[PDB]
Amino acid sequence: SLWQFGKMINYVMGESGVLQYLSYGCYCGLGGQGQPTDATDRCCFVHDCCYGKVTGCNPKIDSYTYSKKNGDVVCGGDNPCKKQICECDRVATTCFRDNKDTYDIKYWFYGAKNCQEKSEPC
Ligand SMILES: [Ca+2]
Repeated sequence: SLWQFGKMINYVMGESGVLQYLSYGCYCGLGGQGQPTDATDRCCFVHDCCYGKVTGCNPKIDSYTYSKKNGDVVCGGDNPCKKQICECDRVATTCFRDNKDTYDIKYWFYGAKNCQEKSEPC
């Protein structure tokens, strides 16, 4: 669920993580539009696309199973669909981490109005 994505983000990125990430660029904040602004935004665009590939469960709402130990997250659980959601979230979180070097405050709470160009397709 996005509650867990948030927890995952805060675990991996620090407690400022949710606010840092979940209104970033054209895609962080979820169900975005337009063109990904940068690498971090592309993590979120990819994450949107990943959620779009989930069939059989609801990636926004459904609660999955994961373990957080020493800064890494590992998806598990007995429901493959929920594991798939967790994986979208884990990947995006690691993508944020990997691309922290180009995180640009310009895109923090960037605003939908700045993303009104044709959306990149999954
Ligand atoms: Ca998005």
